[PDB]
Amino acid sequence: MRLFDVKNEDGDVIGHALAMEGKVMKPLHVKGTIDHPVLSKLKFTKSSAYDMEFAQLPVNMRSEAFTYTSEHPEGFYNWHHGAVQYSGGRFTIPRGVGGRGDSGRPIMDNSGRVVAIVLGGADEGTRTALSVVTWNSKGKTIKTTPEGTEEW
Repeated sequence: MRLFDVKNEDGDVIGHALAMEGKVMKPLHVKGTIDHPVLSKLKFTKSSAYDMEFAQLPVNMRSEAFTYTSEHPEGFYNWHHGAVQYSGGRFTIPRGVGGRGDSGRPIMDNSGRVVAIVLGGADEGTRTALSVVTWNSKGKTIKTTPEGTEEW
């Protein structure tokens, strides 16, 4: 398992945490408990500048973890709800698809590698532009956020 639910007290899924490159990562804005006995007990380092927090995965979950890539050429990508378009510096999905609870979900290329983590989105034009976290070829973290983004 490399994707885990983040839940509130009533067991409602409010976001997601993911296992990637030796770390468990989740949007900082999602205040809930990761639905896993070990992951919910780890010490997380916060990074409010990129709306995220992480902890080191136990060595045994490392094999199960997602791989990340800075390679995100223009085109179409994959995510839980279908296709995600990457065009003109923007990841977009159809209107009426994403919403609260989808933060923490990865966007993946066809090889299954993660190219971005969803934080929220904003309706722009006839579609919805996504606020996301990525890392460039230099390993630099980048949070890209459309104006009037709603946290998911």
